[PDB]
Amino acid sequence: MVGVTAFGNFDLASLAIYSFWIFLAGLIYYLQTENMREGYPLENEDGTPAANQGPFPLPKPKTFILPHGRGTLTVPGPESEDRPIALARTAVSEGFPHAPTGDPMKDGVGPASWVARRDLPELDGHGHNKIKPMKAAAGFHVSAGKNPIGLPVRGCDLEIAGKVVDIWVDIPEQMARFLEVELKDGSTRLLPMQMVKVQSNRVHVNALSSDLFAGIPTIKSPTEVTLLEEDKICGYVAGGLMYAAP
Amino acid sequence: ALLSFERKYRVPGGTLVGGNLFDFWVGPFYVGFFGVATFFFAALGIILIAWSAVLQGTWNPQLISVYPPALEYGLGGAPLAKGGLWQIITICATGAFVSWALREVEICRKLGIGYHIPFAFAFAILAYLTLVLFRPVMMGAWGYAFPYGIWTHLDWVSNTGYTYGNFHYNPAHMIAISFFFTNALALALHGALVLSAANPEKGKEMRTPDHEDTFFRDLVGYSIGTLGIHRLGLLLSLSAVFFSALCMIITGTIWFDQWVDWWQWWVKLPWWANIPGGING
Amino acid sequence: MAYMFGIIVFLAMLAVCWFGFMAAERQAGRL
Amino acid sequence: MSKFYKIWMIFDPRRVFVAQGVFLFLLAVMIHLILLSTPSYNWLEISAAKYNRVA
Amino acid sequence: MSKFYKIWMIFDPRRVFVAQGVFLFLLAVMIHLILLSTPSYNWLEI
Amino acid sequence: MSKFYKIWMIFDPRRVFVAQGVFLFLLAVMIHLILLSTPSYNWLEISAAKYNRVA
Amino acid sequence: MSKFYKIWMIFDPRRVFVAQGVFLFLLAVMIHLILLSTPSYNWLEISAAKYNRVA
Amino acid sequence: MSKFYKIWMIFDPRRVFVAQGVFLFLLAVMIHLILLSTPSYNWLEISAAKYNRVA
Amino acid sequence: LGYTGLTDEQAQELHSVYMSGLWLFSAVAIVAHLAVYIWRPWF
Amino acid sequence: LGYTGLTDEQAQELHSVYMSGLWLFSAVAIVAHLAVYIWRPWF
Amino acid sequence: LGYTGLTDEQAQELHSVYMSGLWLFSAVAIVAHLAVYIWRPWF
Amino acid sequence: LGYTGLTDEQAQELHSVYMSGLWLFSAVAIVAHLAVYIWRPWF
Amino acid sequence: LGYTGLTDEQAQELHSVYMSGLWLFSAVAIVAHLAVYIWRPWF
Amino acid sequence: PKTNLRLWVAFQMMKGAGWAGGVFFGTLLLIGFFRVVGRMLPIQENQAPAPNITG
Amino acid sequence: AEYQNIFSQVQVRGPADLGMTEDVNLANRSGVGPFSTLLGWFGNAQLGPIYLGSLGVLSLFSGLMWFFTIGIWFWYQAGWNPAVFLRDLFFFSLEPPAPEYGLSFAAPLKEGGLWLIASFFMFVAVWSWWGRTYLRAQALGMGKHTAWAFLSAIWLWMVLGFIRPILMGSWSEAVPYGIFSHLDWTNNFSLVHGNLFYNPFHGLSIAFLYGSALLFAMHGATILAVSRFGGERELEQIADRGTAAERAALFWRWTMGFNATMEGIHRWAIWMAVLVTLTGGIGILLSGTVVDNWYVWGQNHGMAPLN
Ligand SMILES: CCCCCCCCCCCCCC(=O)OC[C@H](COP(=O)(O)OCC(O)COP(=O)(O)OC[C@@H](COC(=O)CCCCCCCCCCCCC)OC(=O)CCCCCCCCCCCCC)OC(=O)CCCCCCCCCCCCC
Ligand code: BCL
Ligand SMILES: CC[C@H]1c2cc3[nH]c4c(c3C)C(=O)[C@H](C(=O)OC)c4c3nc(cc4[nH]c(cc(n2)[C@@H]1C)c(C(C)=O)c4C)[C@@H](C)[C@@H]3CCC(=O)OC/C=C(\C)CCC[C@H](C)CCC[C@H](C)CCCC(C)C
Ligand SMILES: CC[C@H]1c2cc3[nH]c4c(c3C)C(=O)[C@H](C(=O)OC)c4c3nc(cc4[nH]c(cc(n2)[C@@H]1C)c(C(C)=O)c4C)[C@@H](C)[C@@H]3CCC(=O)OC/C=C(\C)CCC[C@H](C)CCC[C@H](C)CCCC(C)C
Ligand SMILES: CCCCCCCCCCCCCCCC(=O)OC[C@H](CO[C@H]1O[C@H](CS(=O)(=O)O)[C@@H](O)[C@H](O)[C@H]1O)OC(=O)CCCCCCCCCCCCCCC
Ligand SMILES: COC(C)(C)CCC/C(C)=C/C=C/C(C)=C/C=C/C(C)=C/C=C/C=C(C)/C=C/C=C(\C)CC/C=C(\C)CCC=C(C)C
Ligand SMILES: COC(C)(C)CCC/C(C)=C/C=C/C(C)=C/C=C/C(C)=C/C=C/C=C(C)/C=C/C=C(\C)CC/C=C(\C)CCC=C(C)C
Ligand SMILES: COC(C)(C)CCC/C(C)=C/C=C/C(C)=C/C=C/C(C)=C/C=C/C=C(C)/C=C/C=C(\C)CC/C=C(\C)CCC=C(C)C
Ligand SMILES: COC(C)(C)CCC/C(C)=C/C=C/C(C)=C/C=C/C(C)=C/C=C/C=C(C)/C=C/C=C(\C)CC/C=C(\C)CCC=C(C)C
Ligand SMILES: COC(C)(C)CCC/C(C)=C/C=C/C(C)=C/C=C/C(C)=C/C=C/C=C(C)/C=C/C=C(\C)CC/C=C(\C)CCC=C(C)C
Ligand SMILES: COC(C)(C)CCC/C(C)=C/C=C/C(C)=C/C=C/C(C)=C/C=C/C=C(C)/C=C/C=C(\C)CC/C=C(\C)CCC=C(C)C
Ligand SMILES: COC(C)(C)CCC/C(C)=C/C=C/C(C)=C/C=C/C(C)=C/C=C\C=C(C)\C=C\C=C(/C)CC/C=C(\C)CCC=C(C)C
Ligand SMILES: [Fe+3]
Repeated sequence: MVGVTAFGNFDLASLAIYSFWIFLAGLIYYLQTENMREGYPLENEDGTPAANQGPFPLPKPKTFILPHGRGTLTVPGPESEDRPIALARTAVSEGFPHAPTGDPMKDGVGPASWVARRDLPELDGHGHNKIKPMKAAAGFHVSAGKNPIGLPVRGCDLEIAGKVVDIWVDIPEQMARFLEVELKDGSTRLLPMQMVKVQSNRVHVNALSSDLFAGIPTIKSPTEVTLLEEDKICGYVAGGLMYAAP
Repeated sequence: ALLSFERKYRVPGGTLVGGNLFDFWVGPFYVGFFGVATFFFAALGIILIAWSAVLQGTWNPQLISVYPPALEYGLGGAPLAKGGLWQIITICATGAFVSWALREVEICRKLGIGYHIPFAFAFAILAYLTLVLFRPVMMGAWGYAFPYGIWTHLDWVSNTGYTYGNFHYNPAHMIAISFFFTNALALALHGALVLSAANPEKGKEMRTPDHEDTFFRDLVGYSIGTLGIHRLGLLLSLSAVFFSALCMIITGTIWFDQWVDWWQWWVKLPWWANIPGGING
Repeated sequence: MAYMFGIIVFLAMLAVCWFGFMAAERQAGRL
Repeated sequence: MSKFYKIWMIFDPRRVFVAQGVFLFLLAVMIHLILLSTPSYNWLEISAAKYNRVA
Repeated sequence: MSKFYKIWMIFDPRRVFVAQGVFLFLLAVMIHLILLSTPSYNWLEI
Repeated sequence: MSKFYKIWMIFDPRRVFVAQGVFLFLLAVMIHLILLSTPSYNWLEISAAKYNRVA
Repeated sequence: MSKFYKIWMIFDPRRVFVAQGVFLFLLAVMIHLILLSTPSYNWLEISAAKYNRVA
Repeated sequence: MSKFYKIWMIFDPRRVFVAQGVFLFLLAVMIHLILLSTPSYNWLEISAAKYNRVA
Repeated sequence: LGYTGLTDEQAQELHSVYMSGLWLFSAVAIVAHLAVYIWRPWF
Repeated sequence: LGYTGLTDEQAQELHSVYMSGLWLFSAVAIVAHLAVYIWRPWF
Repeated sequence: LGYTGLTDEQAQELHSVYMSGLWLFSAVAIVAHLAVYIWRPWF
Repeated sequence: LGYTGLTDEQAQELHSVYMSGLWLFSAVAIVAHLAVYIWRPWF
Repeated sequence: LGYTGLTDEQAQELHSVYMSGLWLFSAVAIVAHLAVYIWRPWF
Repeated sequence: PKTNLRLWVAFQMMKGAGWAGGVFFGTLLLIGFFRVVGRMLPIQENQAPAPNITG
Repeated sequence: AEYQNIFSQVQVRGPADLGMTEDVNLANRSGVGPFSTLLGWFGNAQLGPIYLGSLGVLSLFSGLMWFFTIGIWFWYQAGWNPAVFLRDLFFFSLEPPAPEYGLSFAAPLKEGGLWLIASFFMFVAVWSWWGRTYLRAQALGMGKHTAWAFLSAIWLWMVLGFIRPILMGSWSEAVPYGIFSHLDWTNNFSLVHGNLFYNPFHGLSIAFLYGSALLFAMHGATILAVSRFGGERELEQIADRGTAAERAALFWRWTMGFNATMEGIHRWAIWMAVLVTLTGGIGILLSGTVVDNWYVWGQNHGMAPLN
């Protein structure tokens, strides 16, 4: 087969490379349309369907079947915001920022944004509450690293906001997922574990000044946290990096 | 046009330079100060490549090649037709890549996410600057850099490698390859495992991360976990590029001979150098 | 002779820029 | 031509002037670098040959 | 002129002056480097 | 043969019309490139000889 | 012979028609390319010999 | 041919006119590049020879 | 209505217009082949 | 019709100042081309 | 019945449409082989 | 009917302008082919 | 318009401060160019 | 006073040019460090052949 | 400086976790192994349990025999001397049959017979591990993506050791078992075939290998950047999209003008990695069988300059 061409310089290695370019163009079209199952159709800033929807069409709907009886999800699908957004235009033209009309930390916009996730706990494979306070899962204990429970929690203003009273653990993943902080009114809040630094004598929360800890959205049950509650808490804390002023 | 969820995130601020002067979007693309800088350098570098194609006298994109100054020019300037265009395009590439990282830092600030992405990209920039800047400056000539050309930069890889024999014997090059192969293994596995849970057998419910843990423990007796795998994929990629840069910064600066001859230090350890038999006895 | 004719063309171009500029200023007074 | 002012009803001047600013600088820099690439028009070498400098 | 001052009602002068300082410095560096790359003007080759 | 029209009840006309359009273009472009690769059929080089256009 | 039709109750015709159509096209192309690369059956070279077209 | 206009009940004119514009441009560019690649038809070299602009 | 839910009358008309396109395209192709065969036979 | 929010008189205002800059910039450029052509003509 | 949810009568209809297409296609192939054999036998 | 939500009259309207474009473009392309064929026949 | 929130009088004042520095900076540059052109002319 | 406005514009520009100068000279010192280490190493003895055909 | 979530701050240890049952034949699953506090800083601490069963035993025994057959050849090449064995460990090599033997199984044990015996145990070990990777997914009701991904790596490995030697007509074309010797083979292969850089499928294979480091760096950094929103819990972000998935999508959309989803980025991931060894295997299968000098092939196909 060495040197054998059907025509021109077109040998069997030419046939291969040209066949691959056809396969690659087909695969890239498949990959991009798969990635249009969330967030499409595209919208104008007012919320109406944009006249330009781009070159790729929407894929045909697929249905995911959710475990533990929680129903089925079809994607793509009707995909409203399902909540108020406290933003106003800063320009009549498209493509400019929208400024917060009130307090963006509490209105939940920009880096403080949160999504209307399901107001139920995430479940493990057996169907237990995946995340629990560690006191509520008797075998668990801090097996290494500085145990934070009992440390004071310091804000970026360098003042003490509260103390750590429990760790909330991911049970199947066996990892620390939140610190529970007891404030100076004895009501608690959850802090995301990725937002805190467990120093030798303190927990430092670089996102929040010590006054902002009362604004952390509180959980409705003291023994579980819903996916909606997680998003509100995690969004609020991360919003502080932009919006916590000195 | 917006994603259906996008509007609530398009707030002002997070810009590092320029305030609101460039705090706007152009279609999907965020601009900002460094987006202006990025586009300028990108467009200039691309256009100087097309002009170099005119000077070279080819329009086949696979033959277009912008060579660095010859070794006679040292680290000084060269004529534009004879290495000076390469030098300006190298400035534009550096300006574009650095501006692109800094534009990513601004987008991280506006979305309130960690800085892991621009930090990871800075490793690629340092590997580039190792090959075009730091090592040529150590060796004393821009001509030790690689040419900007689709196939001609592979001639530079070949000619640079065979200057030291088989380049497989560079011990840091071996470590870099091990991370590159292991990263590609882990990306195949991670992609497949997540897809196998979200896309089970027909009619079954979506699997949980408990099934993901279970499959790999059943398969190999260990499971790094959802968080561990993303740490691993990041560090394997960054380690690969760190040891790649290391293998080249030593090549032609502290090591000059055939890399295969390096491994004799082990063979000639005096407690066994003279023992008869084997391959080296 | 494109030297001399070249000079003339450039001086002709500038007369159009003079027209257009004065025309812009003749607009710009809220005409 | 008397309605070309309506371009500012299509496009916001804050973006247009940024785009034009980069465009005009980019175009100018490429024409200078093209001429410096050309032996007939590289002014710094024309003066070196004129004044018997290093050429 | 007549109305060129209206540019300060389009673009925020505080931000423009900082951005113009960056431009003018880089332009100056660029031209010095163009000359340093040219043999008849490389003053640092003594 | 008469019921061939029921194919449009099996397959979506949009996906078929696109895929059939892509197919015929790549096929036609290949056959013209084969003939341009064939010296006895490259019409641009046949007529070059006929009219003595080269050297 | 007269009872094979139940095969369309086992296999989805859409997948079978896509799979068959791709298969038959690739087979046909493979055979023609084998013939074009065989000098005794390249019709473009047979005709160029017959009609003395090459010289 | 009485009913070809029904193609716009099938395909969205937005994507069709975009895809058709891109297709027609790339096809024209391909032909002009093929001609520029052909010595008997590179109109810039033809006129260079006819007016002895390189001789 | 199968797997696309066109009514049988939509299929019959869409086929009718498609087939008229197929004949029209292939008719031009037949003329192009006959022209090139008269010009330069490949058999 | 307006995508930018400028009223018609505002758009005429902005355009007439914009065109003043264009003609000014292009006048400066013609003098540069004239000087360069006097020094070293390209035709 | 079966796995596809196609009825027995639908399968039997579809089979006639497929098989007549198969016989049509293979008939043209037989003529194509016959002409090529008469032109240039491979045995 | 149809996938695009264009009504039949809207589809007839949009086709009539598309064909005005096609026939216009084709006429210019035809004249360009004649000119090159008169200048330099490829047959 | 009035995107920055400057008043027209504030803009007229600032533009003169800016323009005064522009002519000063360019005057210093001309002196530097004149010095270089005496020492090592480029034309 | 107008002088305070003169100095404020100067201060804004010196913020910009100061940062740009800090990156330029900071880069030049990083290049300087690699040049200093190049001088310490035996490279001029063992100087490698040129890897590019342009030399 | 803030916390980057690269190493854990606190470890918690619960009970041992036995994992999902589904249709797993639980008699074939071992006890749980010990916890590792070292691994717990970076990922999970728990070792084990592991599932064995029939394809497990077949694969582990054949894989042991492959490893043991090479080891004994290295001990023989060392002359049984434990010092020489450690001096020359990377220099030992079990070479395939010499070219004169072709594909015949008649080569002496020292001239290539042990390489065929070693290669047979490798064949059974790898292919039985593939079926094990398929069946472990089946027992849990999971998709077979991992088994079909592994088949792409087997394709390159089969081309290197089996298919191309058969198509070339000798076992001497196969790779030797040895650290430096498979590197010498890799270098010699490129020289014999006229610079493998000009093989276009080696070019593609490298593009996907670099792309895999590019894409896993992007994806790993993205998920850590949004991990403060629980973005590492990707299946719940697929089922119930949170702010983590939206911030991830808008970062890349605002950066480069397009973006993935939480499910769809793992399709980019699997294909970017799969295409490394798919295009690779083709590029090797063409080398010597269709092209014997890739640089000259490059010259005829407009990618190298003509002489
Ligand atoms: C060596 C191997 C390399 C190999 C290179 C790597 C190959 C492997 C990776 C493949 C990645 C595929 C990328 C993809 O999925 O694209 C579709 C997706 C869909 O986005 P969408 O949001 O759902 O829809 C589009 C639209 O709604 C977006 O909003 P809007 O309309 O308001 O603004 C438009 C955007 C950009 O859009 C476009 O440029 C037009 C559509 C481009 C489609 C590209 C693929 C199909 C056509 C390809 C042939 C088009 C031929 C004309 O924003 C702007 O336009 C603002 C101005 C900035 C952009 C200026 C661009 C100047 C022109 C430069 C040339 C661009 C050519 C595409 O995104 C886009 O359309 C925009 C993508 C922009 C970056 C693309 C970078 C990847 C390489 C180029 C495209 C892939 C083909 C190689
Ligand atoms: C002088 C050397 C030559 C050269 C010669 C070759 C040759 C020869 C080959 C490559 C191949 C590859 N080359 Mg090259 N290559 C050179 C230069 C380069 C450069 C460079 C910067 O210069 C780069 C980045 C590459 C990159 C690459 C990769 C893209 C590719 C291998 C993919 C892969 O995943 O393999 C690693 C993966 C595998 C080998 C698959 C393994 C799967 C099996 C099933 C695993 C079994 C495990 C076993 C049982 C052990 C189990 C232990 C457990 C603990 C139980 N080459 C030069 C030009 N290159 C390959 C290719 O595909 O070429 C197209 C190839 O064969
Ligand atoms: C460090 C680990 C890996 C890594 C990481 C990485 N790369 C990244 C990122 C990350 C985390 C980004 O955030 C960033 C990105 O946005 O990704 C989409 C990027 C990116 N990695 C890229 C490519 C890339 N990464 C590579 C490698 C890797 N990237 C590493 C292996 C490689 C190769 C060869 O190994 C390539 C080609 C881009 C897709 C993107 C950066 C885009 C960018 O800088 O955009 C601005 C600039 C332009 C649009 C064009 C500049 C044009 C120049 C001025 C002219 C051309 C000069 C050039 C030197 C010519 C070369 C010719 C070649 C033939 C030699
Ligand atoms: C798509 C391309 C990438 C790819 C993919 C890939 N590889 C894969 C997979 C995938 C998707 C798997 O599912 C599979 C796997 O299981 O991964 C965990 C595998 C795998 N990829 C592997 C390796 C590998 N992949 C590589 C590369 C690649 N893999 C590509 C980059 C490479 C190289 C060189 O680049 C290597 C070395 C393995 C980890 C695994 C296949 C395992 C296998 O087949 O093993 C056979 C051997 C054995 C089972 C046992 C060997 C001997 C042991 C010492 C056990 C002994 C036990 C005995 C009881 C002891 C008794 C002692 C007595 C003295 C008491
Ligand atoms: C108020 C401010 C006052 C400032 C006063 C003036 C200070 C001027 C001195 C600056 C000091 C530091 C200069 C660097 C070190 C040095 O001495 O170098 C001197 C050497 C000359 O070496 C020469 O000599 C070398 C030997 S030696 O070093 O002399 O021993 C030899 O190896 C080489 O070949 C030969 O060319 O030159 C360089 O190292 C080159 C500098 C390159 C900078 C521009 C790069 C453009 C090319 C493309 C790369 C783009 C990268 C883009 C990155 C963003
Ligand atoms: C490949 O080989 C070679 C390159 C050698 C040759 C072949 C290359 C090739 C195939 C070339 C093809 C070229 C083509 C397709 C060119 C097409 C050109 C066109 C269509 C140009 C159109 C220009 C239009 C312009 C400049 C319009 C400007 C409009 C203006 C200024 C006004 C805009 C309107 C308003 C302001 C009004 C707004 C209204 C309201 C109510 C607000
Ligand atoms: C009165 O109003 C004004 C006229 C001032 C403004 C009008 C309104 C307006 C907003 C105009 C906007 C114009 C724009 C957006 C212009 C943009 C111009 C650009 C992008 C210019 C870029 C120039 C880049 C240069 C000169 C780069 C030089 C780099 C050099 C010399 C290399 C060495 C430098 C360094 C190492 C430092 C920088 C870092 C790197 C990595 C290169
Ligand atoms: C490289 O080649 C070798 C050297 C290897 C030789 C062998 C190559 C080879 C194996 C070739 C095979 C060729 C084949 C299989 C060709 C097949 C061609 C076909 C099937 C062509 C079909 C054409 C159909 C056309 C053009 C139809 C157009 C229809 C139109 C425009 C109308 C569409 C209908 C409507 C608008 C109606 C819509 C209705 C409603 C109710 C809205
Ligand atoms: C190798 O290739 C070659 C380089 C040879 C290619 C050459 C061919 C080619 C593609 C050339 C292209 C050239 C082009 C497209 C040039 C176009 C230049 C333009 C459009 C220049 C425009 C200049 C406009 C200016 C300077 C405008 C200034 C405006 C000013 C100062 C006013 C700013 C605004 C205000 C003060 C606000 C006004 C009022 C209110 C109420 C806000
Ligand atoms: C290497 O191969 C060779 C180059 C040697 C051979 C290539 C052989 C080959 C495969 C050639 C292929 C040729 C083809 C497929 C040609 C196709 C040509 C076509 C389809 C041309 C169509 C042109 C259409 C035009 C210019 C349409 C214009 C439309 C306009 C102006 C706008 C109409 C729309 C409106 C006014 C909007 C109406 C809106 C409403 C709401 C009613
Ligand atoms: C590739 O091209 C080459 C590299 C070969 C050549 C470059 C070609 C090219 C495209 C060059 C382009 C150059 C341009 C467009 C330059 C533009 C420069 C401008 C617009 C400069 C304006 C400067 C304005 C200034 C400095 C204004 C300052 C105002 C101030 C500070 C306020 C008033 C205050 C004072 C007068 C007092 C200052 C205070 C103290 C304490 C002294
Ligand atoms: C401490 O001492 C002990 C003895 C206890 C242990 C010593 C352990 C030791 C030192 C092991 C050393 C192992 C080494 C260095 C292994 C190296 C392996 C490498 C680098 C392999 C590289 C590539 C291998 C490939 C591509 C193999 C492919 C094989 C295939 C596809 C199988 C094909 C099958 C055949 C040719 C056999 C056909 C036979 C029949 C009967 C049909
Ligand atoms: Fe992931």
